[PDB]
Amino acid sequence: NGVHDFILVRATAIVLTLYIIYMVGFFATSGELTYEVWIGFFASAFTKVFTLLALFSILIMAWIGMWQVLTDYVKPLALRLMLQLVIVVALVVYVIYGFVVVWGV
Amino acid sequence: MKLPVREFDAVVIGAGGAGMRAALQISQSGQTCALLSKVFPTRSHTVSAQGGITVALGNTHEDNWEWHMYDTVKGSDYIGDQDAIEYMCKTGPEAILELEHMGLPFSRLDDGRIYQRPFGGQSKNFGGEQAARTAAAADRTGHALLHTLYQQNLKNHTTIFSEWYALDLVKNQDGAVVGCTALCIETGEVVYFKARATVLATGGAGRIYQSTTNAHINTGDGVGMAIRAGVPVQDMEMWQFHPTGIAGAGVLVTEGCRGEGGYLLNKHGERFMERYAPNAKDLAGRDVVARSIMIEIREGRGCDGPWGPHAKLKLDHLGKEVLESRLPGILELSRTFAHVDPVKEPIPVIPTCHYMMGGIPTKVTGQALTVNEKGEDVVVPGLFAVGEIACVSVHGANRLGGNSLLDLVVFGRAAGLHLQESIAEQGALRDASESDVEASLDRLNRWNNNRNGEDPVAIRKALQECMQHNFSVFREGDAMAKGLEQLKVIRERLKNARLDDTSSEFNTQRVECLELDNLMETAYATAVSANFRTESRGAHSRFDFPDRDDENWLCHSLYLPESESMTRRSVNMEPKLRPAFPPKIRTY
Amino acid sequence: MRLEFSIYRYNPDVDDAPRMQDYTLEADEGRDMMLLDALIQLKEKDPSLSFRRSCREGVCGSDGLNMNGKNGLACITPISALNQPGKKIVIRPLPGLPVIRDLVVDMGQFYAQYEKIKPYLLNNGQNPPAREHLQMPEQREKLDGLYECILCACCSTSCPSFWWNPDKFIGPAGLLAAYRFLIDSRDTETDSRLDGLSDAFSVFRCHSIMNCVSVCPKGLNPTRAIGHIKSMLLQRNA
Amino acid sequence: QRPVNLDLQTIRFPITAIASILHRVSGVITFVAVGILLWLLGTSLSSPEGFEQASAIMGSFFVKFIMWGILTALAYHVVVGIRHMMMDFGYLEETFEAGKRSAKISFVITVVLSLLAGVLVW
Ligand SMILES: *Cc1cc2c(cc1C)nc1c(=O)[nH]c(=O)nc-1n2C[C@H](O)[C@H](O)[C@H](O)COP(=O)(O)OP(=O)(O)OC[C@H]1O[C@@H](n2cnc3c(N)ncnc32)[C@H](O)[C@@H]1O
Ligand code: HEM
Ligand SMILES: CC1=C(C(=O)Nc2ccccc2)SCCO1
Ligand SMILES: O=C([O-])[C@H](O)C=C([O-])O
Ligand code: SF4
Ligand code: F3S
Ligand code: FES
Ligand code: NA
Repeated sequence: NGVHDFILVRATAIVLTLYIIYMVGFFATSGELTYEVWIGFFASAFTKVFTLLALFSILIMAWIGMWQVLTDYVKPLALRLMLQLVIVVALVVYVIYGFVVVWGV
Repeated sequence: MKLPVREFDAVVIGAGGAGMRAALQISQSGQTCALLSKVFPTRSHTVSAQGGITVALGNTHEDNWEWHMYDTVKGSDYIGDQDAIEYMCKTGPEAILELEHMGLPFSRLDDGRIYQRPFGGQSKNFGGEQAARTAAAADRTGHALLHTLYQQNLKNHTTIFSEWYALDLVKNQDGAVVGCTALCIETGEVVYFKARATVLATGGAGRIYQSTTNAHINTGDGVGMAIRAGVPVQDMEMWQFHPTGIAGAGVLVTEGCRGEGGYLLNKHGERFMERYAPNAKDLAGRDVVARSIMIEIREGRGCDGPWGPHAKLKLDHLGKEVLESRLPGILELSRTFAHVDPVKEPIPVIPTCHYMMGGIPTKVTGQALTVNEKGEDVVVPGLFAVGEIACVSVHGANRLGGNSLLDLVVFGRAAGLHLQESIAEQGALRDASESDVEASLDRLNRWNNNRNGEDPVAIRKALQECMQHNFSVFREGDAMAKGLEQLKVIRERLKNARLDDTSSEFNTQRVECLELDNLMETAYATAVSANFRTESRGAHSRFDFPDRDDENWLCHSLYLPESESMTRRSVNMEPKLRPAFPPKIRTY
Repeated sequence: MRLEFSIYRYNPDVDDAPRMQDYTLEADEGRDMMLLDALIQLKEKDPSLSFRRSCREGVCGSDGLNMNGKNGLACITPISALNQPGKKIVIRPLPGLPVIRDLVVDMGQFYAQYEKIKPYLLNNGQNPPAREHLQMPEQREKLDGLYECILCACCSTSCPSFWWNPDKFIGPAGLLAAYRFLIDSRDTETDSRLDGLSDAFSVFRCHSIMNCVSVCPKGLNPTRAIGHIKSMLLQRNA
Repeated sequence: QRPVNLDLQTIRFPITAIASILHRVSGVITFVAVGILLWLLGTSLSSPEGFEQASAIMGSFFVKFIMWGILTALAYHVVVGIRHMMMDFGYLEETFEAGKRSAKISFVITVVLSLLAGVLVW
């Protein structure tokens, strides 16, 4: 329902804001980005979890957000459902790809 | 029938306060009802009502409906029907409390009760201390009332035909009204609304004047339709000129301004109402206050400026808080149309055509009345009237502020409560023939077929100037006689007026042309009546007959359409619950 | 001085499509008239020009128009606030709604949403008052800024969300009315009203665009009202 | 069928409306941007060779511009997104004036973040 979306969007918004502060913090304080310091940062359990958590948050945020855009500009039912399929699949792919990328670091 | 026929038990022409209250009651009584209106219901002139509703609730102070009846009877200068006035004041409280239960957003006292403010012609103990019995929602009462009623009609699922224009009443061979023809403004389709009861609730006709507080849609279509149908109108010379219309604009500023403590001043800064009305002062009868202002101006004591001749309405001493709380509406109006901030500076005001006290004679039941060859009253089978189109009469020669909205609700409801008994009383009405309905379209057909005629705009402006010059606050024999002759000439030009827009999809030109006919009929009836009454009573003031004549003119005036002549009807002076108030000298 | 206008014209029985027509009106040099004054005079020269109007005092809400790109009432919009050296005063119908004729739009969908939120007092009848419902000044003040709506549709016809889904999104005006009854101490069906506003469209299509607030001729604030409704929806369904 | 006036070029839009439509646009762009950022990240972590390859790609001027755009769109969506949530929680007033003021402040804050994003990319 409308209330459920409103909450999920803000919940994930808070999480992703913290994740961005975390990711920006690193980038803005590391100097020379050698391959070593890079892989060390993403080898951390804290970075792995926070990143995957962010990907789940993006899934929810982006899905609700894109759904609102489509229901505004895309009237034809068939066309909209197909676009929602592509979008949802892509979002799920993001999360899955994130698992494969981090689990092997 | 080569014209669509839409049949209902009742057809209510007009969606103002009176019309919507009636439709609401008729529907709840178990009868089918069609609610017509030439504008969206909430666009009716009722929406502009400010002051509030005068009713003896007894919230601000201990009150009595008999006190209210006294104020009304005296206010009407003793030609107001006392049996009708009794019914209104007595029934008032219940009828108004009923609106509050509908959700009407009344202003509130500290204890939670409906707020009541002082108003003109309000006293305790039969002409004693100043009273305060005008229930209000700030100064947007009309707005609050109208919307609440529309909301109630929505909840009731009332059948509303919005933006349909009533053309003329339909009569059967027995002389009974069996409905009316209407023009769908959007599509242009013309239809015959067949009914056992046709209720006229079309409002006033301030637009017959050059300057009025009325909306553009107040063209007295009800008066025109009545006259062309042979139905007489009453007290048409009794036009109320509200004391405080914005000078140079005509837009009204509520009498609540003076009810809250505001007063009038002249160029010398004198509160002159203390001289003209030692007792009630700025809260005296409207007919008296209006003349007092015009006398000040006429004798060079009026103020001048961009707005033109006027008097000053002081309000600043009330404080920003009270002004913004109780009178926000007039703050916006004054700043917009006068470029004056009432919080700092007085408002430029001048008496402006406001309310039509005359109209179609009716019983308390709403049933329309006519007179036979003997002068006796006989009911017009099938015809009804409520609101400012009606002449009950509860206002006589001068209506009290706040009594109109009360009138709308009480008698709109009355017509509904008694509709079943009225229909059974009149018996079955014979069907209208195809020529009967066709006759109602003659006026429309003329416009549609006239291309090379006269410009209606010039005709309208000539009409309005004639009424403004010769039938305003002050009148005289000579001027009215010439005004009447001019109207005859103007009426002849109108018979050959042209319609420059022939389209059918939302053609407003056709509507306004059709309205012009009604302005003419209302203006003419007013003129003939004004010349007729050779006395000065209430809002009707003549220099050649400056005194009130209770021996010859303690009665109503009646305009007979078929003979275009005048006659008289008795004023009712037999209340049921108390003795009648005897005619005495009327001073404030 | 001379005034120049560019006015939206359309007649289904004549025009294949809408069009803009140039108008000229000689005006009094030292006198400032309202747009409605001009329109009325233009009709005197061109009787075919159709538009709505009535109270001419900004109360009835008949003459809502898109003037120089912005919605408002012709009866209270001074010519001086529209007139710019070198440019025509552009007058068009309220955006989003079907155009019946010239400057007249079909307000059907606008009224439909108004009815959808049940704009009438809903009192269950229990604990009836002796006379009128007792409402303290404090409780009554909650209605201020809400009941003044004149249903002119200036706000809704300026809201993109209303443009895209006029049949699902209640719109600024309608929601202002919904809250009008939601916080009326005399209304006893608050919970029922909220349960009918929990879907994804009714209320939550409002994204604080704030076109509604800027155009409201009565100076009302639909955005704040909608904000309050959202809070009530959360307090109940979160 | 009836015509409607919805010619966007003939309509005035306040700063609040502009800020709103941009937030929606920035949201859509960020949706696509995530995939691009993930594709880049995956390459830079697969091997020592993949990282150098990722560095080389970041060397390209055309990629520098695009990357700056992505970070700018993200920065805007985040800032204006917080502006939204501040109104939802009552930290910001919902008046037209407050709406304008907060919108302008959002633009300034975004421009600053856009420049810092430029520095981080040179
Ligand atoms: C002008 C005015 C009057 C007024 C007032 C302020 C102003 C500016 N303030 C008042 C106040 O504070 N207290 C009070 O008691 N009265 C006040 N008044 C006077 C009062 O408001 C009016 O007399 C009253 O509102 C009249 O109501 P009524 O229902 O009788 O008339 P209406 O509201 O104007 O509605 C008329 C309806 O009829 C429809 N109509 C007209 N012609 C046709 C045709 N031909 N076909 C179909 N329908 C028609 C109109 O559409 C309208 O809805
Ligand atoms: C990280 C990837 C993100 C993507 C792809 C994304 C995408 C979107 C989209 C498409 C919308 C819909 C906007 C609309 O309907 O007009 C939206 C809404 C929103 N976003 Fe995000 N977003 C992301 C992250 C964030 C972050 C970090 C924040 C921080 C505050 C945020 C805050 C918001 C808020 C508050 C809304 C509500 C918009 C409204 O109600 O008008 N988002 N997002
Ligand atoms: C409907 C909507 C937006 C929109 O459609 N804005 C807009 C479109 C066209 C022209 C101006 C503004 S932007 C914020 C999310 O909701
Ligand atoms: O002055 C008013 O508020 C208004 O004029 C009231 C009546 O009743 O007519
Ligand atoms: S909220 Fe304002 S703009 Fe919207 S319909 Fe009501 S008065 Fe008109
Ligand atoms: S313009 Fe529309 S988006 Fe909300 S703030 Fe007003 S209803
Ligand atoms: S004419 Fe009634 S609001 Fe403009
Ligand atoms: Na009358």
